[PDB]
This record gives sequence, C-alpha cells and structure tokens, in this order.
Amino acid sequence: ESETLNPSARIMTFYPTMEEFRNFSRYIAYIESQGAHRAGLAKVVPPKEWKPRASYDDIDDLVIPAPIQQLVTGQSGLFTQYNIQKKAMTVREFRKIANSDKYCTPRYSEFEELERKYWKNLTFNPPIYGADVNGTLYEKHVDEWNIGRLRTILDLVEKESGITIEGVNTPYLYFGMWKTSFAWHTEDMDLYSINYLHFGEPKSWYSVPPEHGKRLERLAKGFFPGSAQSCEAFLRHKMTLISPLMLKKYGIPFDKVTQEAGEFMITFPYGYHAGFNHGFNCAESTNFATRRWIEYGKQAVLCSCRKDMVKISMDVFVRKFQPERYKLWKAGKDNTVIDHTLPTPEAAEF
Ligand SMILES: Cc1cc(C(=O)Nc2ccc(O)c(-c3cc(C(=O)O)ccn3)c2)no1
Ligand SMILES: [Mn+2]
Ligand SMILES: [Zn+2]
Repeated sequence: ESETLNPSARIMTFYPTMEEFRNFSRYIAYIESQGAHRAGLAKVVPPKEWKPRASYDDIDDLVIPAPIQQLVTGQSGLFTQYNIQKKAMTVREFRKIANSDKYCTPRYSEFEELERKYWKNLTFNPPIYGADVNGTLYEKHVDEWNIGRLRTILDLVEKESGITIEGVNTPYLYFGMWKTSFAWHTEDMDLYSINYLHFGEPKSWYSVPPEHGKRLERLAKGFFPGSAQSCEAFLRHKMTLISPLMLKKYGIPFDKVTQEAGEFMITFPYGYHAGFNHGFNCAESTNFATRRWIEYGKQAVLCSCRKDMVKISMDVFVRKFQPERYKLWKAGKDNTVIDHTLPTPEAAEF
C-alpha cells in the first residue's frame, strides 16, 4: 500500500488550497499519505493569498551576532567545511558584503551551469553565512504555518521539562550569500524540519531517501575513516560536503530541488540533505515532530564526541504514545524495526 505510493522516492511538490493550508499537522499527514516522505524532502508552495509579513523593509538593523566564514578544503567531490566565526554585523552590513563584486553571484544561464560553478569554486573565496540567528520574521498574528508556534508534539519537550533548544524547538534565521553551504545531515534526533525562504535569491537542495540513508553513511565512513573512528555519528558535525557526481559514482539514490522565495521545504525523519544559496537571501527554520518520528527518535544514532550536542529524552514520548512498549523499551528489549515507507498514524483519515 505505502510501498506503491511515490515508488521512485522523488521530491514532490504540493499546492495546497488556503483551506488545506490552515491545519499544519493535518497537511503534513496528507503529503505523507501521498508518499512524500520517501524522498526525505518535499516542497510546499503556499497559496498566493498568503503572507507571513507585509514588508521586509525594517530589518537592515537586525543584528547577526555570529556570522560564520566558511573555509572549505578538499578535491574530487569530497570536502570538509571549517567554520570561522566573524564578529557581529547588521543585515545592512551583511547585504553589502553579499552583493559586492567580490562575493556576488556569477552570471549564468541554466541552473546546471550555476551548480557546476558551485562545485568548481567551493574551496575559493570563502563566503560568510549569517547562520543560527535566534528570531522570527513572522508577524505575531499569522496563524498558518507559523514556524514560531507550529503546535506539534515536539512541544512536549518544553512542556514537560521547560527545556528550549535553539533552532530545534525555537526559530532560526539564516542570511545567505552566494556559495554559502549546508553540509550533508539529518536533523537532530532525526526530527522533521521546516524551512521558509522569506526573500532573496534561491536555495538549492540535495536529498537522499531515508530508505537509502544507511548507504550514504557507509560511503561517508569509507571516505572519512578517521572521522568515523572518532565519532559514531560524524555527519552530525555538519562539516561534510559530497557532490552529486560522487553520489552518482557510488550508486547512491538522490534528488535535487531548488527553493524560491516564498516557498516551504519540509525535511522528513532520517532524510539526509545538503545544499547551497544562490545569493543574498533569508530563510527561517525550526524542527518538528509527528507520532511517526518517535520511533526514529528512539533509534537515532547520536554524536559521541561532544558534550554540547543535542539530545532529547524520549521517555515522555514512549510513555504517552507507546505505553504498551515502555517497559520493554526501558529494559532495552524493544526491537521494533522502522519501515521508512509507512505514513505517520495521523494520516489515517486519508
Ligand atoms: C558550526 C555549524 C553548525 C551548523 C549547523 O548546526 N547547521 C545546521 C543544523 C541543522 C540544519 O537542519 C541545517 C540546515 C540548514 C539549511 C540552510 O542553511 O538553508 C537547510 C537545511 N538544514 C544546518 N553548521 O555549522
Ligand atoms: Mn537540515
Ligand atoms: Zn561527534
């Protein structure tokens, strides 16, 4: 049944009506009923009717406390990205650097050309990413798909423990410029994420189906044996860039999509993704959960080499949503096997 929906596991694109767009968790359940999760990544174009903010003219004063310069080293489609923290600057100052002759987008025709220049010049002229800025650009009254308050069961973490985790159950803003990158990764605790491109040049994405995630990890461990030996989940460092030609050379299934201003991207549990920005832009994102995520959370393989890494206690989720398995799980005897093709239980009504 689920196997027969999106059998190619390609990235799907949805055009919800305003009525479908009102209930967040419901529409996520719907696109899962259509097999969208199999790609690991889906695009959602909101109704033309909709807008999270009337104007972005008031934000050039917004502070980016920790701009990051992205040093990239490597060759032959394999790279490691090193972050050099720069001193705080305003959106105004960032935009100026971004559009400057030194850092601005190169001219090009088709997307494949711009993509080629990305992989050829990755290691040159390291750009600056205005990443991980705590905040939201949603107007306080927007009640549809509000990244600040999506109301999924991820809310159980703060509700139960008072714990907030920046960018995970709070919103992050990302100011891009040409050739700024996000490395191959799944989300913390293998959660969902939502990404909204407020304004500016596009953001291009690569994705690998969850059902082939393990194959990507095996490749990554082979190419980086030192890193694999020091950490049980070194891709969570988010420093590892791998070109689509390299994935193609080693038989890893993957898809590409380009995100335009005003569009949503949804990543799904255990969905590996990576990509880059085309030029000056701004994105807002956070994580979220569904009932399906819980098993993923229970089995997520975490970074073993850093204290300050993100770790959510699964206990409250197993008690409340899997009470019959709690004893078994707590005694380490819960051998549930994840089927990456099945849609979340909330999808029943479709
Ligand atoms: C140092 C340091 C920290 C990070 C990081 O946490 N990055 C991160 C953490 C979680 C994510 O989901 C994404 C991410 C970022 C984007 C994007 O930048 O557009 C798109 C998709 N995923 C990126 N990268 O370098
Ligand atoms: Mn991500
Ligand atoms: Zn680690």
